[PDB]
Amino acid sequence: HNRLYFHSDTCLPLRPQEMEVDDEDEKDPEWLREKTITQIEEFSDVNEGEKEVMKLWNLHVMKHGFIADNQMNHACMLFVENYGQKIIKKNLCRNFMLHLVSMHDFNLISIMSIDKAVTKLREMQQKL
Amino acid sequence: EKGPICWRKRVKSEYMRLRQLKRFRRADEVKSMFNSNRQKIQERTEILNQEWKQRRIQPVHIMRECSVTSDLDFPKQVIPLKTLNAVASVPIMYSWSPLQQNFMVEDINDEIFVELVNALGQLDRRDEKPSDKIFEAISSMFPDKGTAEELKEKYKETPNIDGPNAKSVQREQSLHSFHTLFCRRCFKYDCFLHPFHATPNTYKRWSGAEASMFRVLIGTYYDNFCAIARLIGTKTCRQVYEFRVKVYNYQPCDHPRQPCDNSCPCVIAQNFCEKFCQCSSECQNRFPGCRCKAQCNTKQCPCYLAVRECDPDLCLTCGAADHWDSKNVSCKNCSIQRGSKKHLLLAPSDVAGWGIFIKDPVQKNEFISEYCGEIISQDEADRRGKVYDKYMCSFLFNLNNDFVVDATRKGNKIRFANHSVNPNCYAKVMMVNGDHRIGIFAKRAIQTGEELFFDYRYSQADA
Amino acid sequence: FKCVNSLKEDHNQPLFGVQFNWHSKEGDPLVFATVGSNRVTLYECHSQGEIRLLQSYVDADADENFYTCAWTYDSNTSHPLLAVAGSRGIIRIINPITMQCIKHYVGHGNAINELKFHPRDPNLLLSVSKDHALRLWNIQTDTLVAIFGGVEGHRDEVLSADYDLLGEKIMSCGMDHSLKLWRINSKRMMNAIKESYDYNPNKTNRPFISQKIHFPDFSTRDIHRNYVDCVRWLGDLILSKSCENAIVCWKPGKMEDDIDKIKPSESNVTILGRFDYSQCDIWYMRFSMDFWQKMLALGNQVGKLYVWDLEVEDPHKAKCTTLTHHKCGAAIRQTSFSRDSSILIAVCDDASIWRWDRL
Ligand SMILES: COc1cc(C)[nH]c(=O)c1CN1CCc2c(Cl)cc([C@H](OC)C3COC3)c(Cl)c2C1=O
Ligand SMILES: [Zn+2]
Ligand SMILES: [Zn+2]
Ligand SMILES: [Zn+2]
Ligand SMILES: [Zn+2]
Ligand SMILES: [Zn+2]
Ligand SMILES: [Zn+2]
Ligand SMILES: [Zn+2]
Repeated sequence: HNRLYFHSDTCLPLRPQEMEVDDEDEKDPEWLREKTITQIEEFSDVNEGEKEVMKLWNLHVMKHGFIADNQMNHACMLFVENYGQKIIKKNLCRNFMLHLVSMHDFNLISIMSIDKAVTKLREMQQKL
Repeated sequence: EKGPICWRKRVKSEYMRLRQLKRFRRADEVKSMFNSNRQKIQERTEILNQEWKQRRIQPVHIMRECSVTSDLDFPKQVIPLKTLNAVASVPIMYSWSPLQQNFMVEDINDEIFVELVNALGQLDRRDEKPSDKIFEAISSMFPDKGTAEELKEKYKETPNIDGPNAKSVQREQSLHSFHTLFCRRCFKYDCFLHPFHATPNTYKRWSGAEASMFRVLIGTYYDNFCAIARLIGTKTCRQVYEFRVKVYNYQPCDHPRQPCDNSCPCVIAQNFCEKFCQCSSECQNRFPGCRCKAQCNTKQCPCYLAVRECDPDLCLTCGAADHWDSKNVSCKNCSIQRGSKKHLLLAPSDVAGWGIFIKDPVQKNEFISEYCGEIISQDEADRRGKVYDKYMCSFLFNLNNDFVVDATRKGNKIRFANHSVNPNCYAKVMMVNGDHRIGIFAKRAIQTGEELFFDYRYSQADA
Repeated sequence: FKCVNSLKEDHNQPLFGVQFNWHSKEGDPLVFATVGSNRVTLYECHSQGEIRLLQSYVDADADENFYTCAWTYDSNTSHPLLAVAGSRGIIRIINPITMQCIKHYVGHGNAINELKFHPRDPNLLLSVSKDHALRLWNIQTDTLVAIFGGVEGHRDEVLSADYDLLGEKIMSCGMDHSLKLWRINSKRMMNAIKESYDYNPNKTNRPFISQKIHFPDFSTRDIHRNYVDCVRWLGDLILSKSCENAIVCWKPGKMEDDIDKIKPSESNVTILGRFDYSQCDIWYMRFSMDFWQKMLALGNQVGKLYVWDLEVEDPHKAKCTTLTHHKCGAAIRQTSFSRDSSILIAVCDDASIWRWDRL
């Protein structure tokens, strides 16, 4: 408002065209994403199959920042909508399924989703 | 059969042979690569040198005073000393990574052994003109690499299901990775906040591909094989039916068939049970939530009074559990969990160093930002604190008895708020869906552009 | 090599940097530059050992202390350009043809230990800093192309870095004992470079978006057991030194692994051999190479100057000659060959410059 300001990520001086967009609306900052999937790969103990589902989920959760249990049903429906093409093309359809049954053991989702999700996936595969 | 002393000598001889062998076949690899690397040198050096030919760069010429002397009797030279016009520098800053939530951080080879064993073996064969005296001789020259036993063992020397190698497996073994690596608390695998792996009770409420998926799905669907059919995909009501026949940090408690009394970890830590605990849904020590209709920022509301944010799974009525797409909601007590921080600006402080300025007016007691960083143990803080003292300077802040948050390597902008005993901000540690987090609040109304300060001393007193 | 002159700059401060101008046109006199105290000095080399003083600049600020400098050129003007920087974390581009400080970049959050220009693009400046990060600048368009540091960057001061011959990858080293590879021929990086030349401040309300590379394409803490203060490429092999009195030749991966197929999780290194010398266990002492990368030269804390011939088989047989002189007894901070190798300049703690000639 009467002072020279600086970008916090580069310390370069912030010019008049302004502090408009925040340099930290990074709900999921880039490096956290890579850091997460790098850590999954470092596991010698876990499939190549169940990893590629874990990575995708994590990236998905981090992008929307779900924080309630009451959001997990919508999260899984969102997951397949947005990620289903990948799950199919990379041949991860069963592992995904182990993910939904797990998510169910953790009491986060209902049985009605744990297949309403498997339904919309297949529904998508045929679309190819 | 042929003498222990004899064999030990052979051990010593073959090993010394092999070694010396690898040594040469390895001096050559080096030699090979030094050469075929130097071919690369000249190959790419030419490329540059040619790109250099195609240029006509200007020669440099000559011009308060400066001189240079010679220690080999050459005549001293004197030339004009031009001044470079001043340029202002910005305060010191060490590299750091952006965070919007806290991040936890914790505090004779085998190749040759086998060749030697084999080489020793072939002598035992040529002898008669994986033996047992051989391993005892090797353990005698290498008592360290293991005993006669361990060496016989060392010598001889996680499914996937979507693949070509799926097995028929237990259901709690196809699910194993998902069950141990999943955080019920933040819905992510191998999460960045929660070290203690998930409680055992928290994850309980024909080819490999088909058989395994069968046992997994019955543990969830049980006997409705109609559905188990739909999901296993390529089987049927029948076929399935037939296959069948043939202040302390919070940590979820799990003490099966036993009440949360004075032996309970939560009760001893003086913490409430949360929705994450594996205890009676009727547990007396669980925190209820609040039935407020809005606001939630006065001692009237039990959450605010308890110094907790509202829980989006218990506070059904105030607004905390809805409108996920907005950050401004009916409820005024969930700014941290939704990360509804205020715009902050970075500039050199008017006191020293770097400071942080608020971009828009904020009201007394209003949330400004969470103070984020690495979560480390009291032990790691000790180590780190020795290093930090060299700098007369530190950004560790206690979270509770167990953890410190350190904005040194990771954090968000509010870490540029300077210290003062006359602050316009204060720090309050809230319980937030089972995590202690640090929120920074305005202590008085604050206007556009004002520099932010809070009193570090209160953080520094986990006295 | 024979010693043919010795100089002394009046300021009496350590000279940390010397660099010949490998852009000098064939025919033009050999020029080199020196930095130390708060000054930058240019010299012309002639025969029978005459080193002629050409130019000297002093920073307006008494407390600036320059550690490094590097030569580039301006594509359009064909002028030489000299970048210098040191403890105030500030880069100045000097135009010796004009006696102007034409550009300057504030940004690094502490001192700048090294400065390197890209082998094929005159406008790309790598700066390495005590703030724990390196930065790539595009000096044509005044933009910060990338910051190499973060969650898997250096945990401590960065002391050195070097481009490889063709300009595809950077290798860096520092006080956390670490050496790290940063590829700049990735689609991301080449896109960021292209993007940087496009950035027009006058046609936008938003700043240029600098890459934040938090992750090296390879990192090892396993070559040296202390701070690492000089690294250079010899081919696709790396040459690097700590204070354990050796220069170590090594490559990432196993002996047969290809630098370009090496994977950022690779945990192997292979040590090809090393060059031995003595009395160089104080830090910030830098070895230099030929343009044609035929020979390598390192200076001592007591004034001995080592020169190796790299057109050999092994480090074992690496032919080593030791230049030495009754009058030279200070710590040699850095060395520099002329583009052609006829001349070798070394500079010292005592403000002195030693010229050695070849043949
Ligand atoms: C959080 O940063 C702030 C905060 C405020 C309010 N004001 C500021 O100016 C800065 C910038 N700053 C100041 C100087 C500085 C030193 Cl001297 C030492 C360290 C660290 O020690 C605490 C070393 C340990 O390795 C780096 C750091 Cl991390 C810094 C640093 O970043
Ligand atoms: Zn977690
Ligand atoms: Zn309990
Ligand atoms: Zn409990
Ligand atoms: Zn309980
Ligand atoms: Zn309330
Ligand atoms: Zn509530
Ligand atoms: Zn509320």
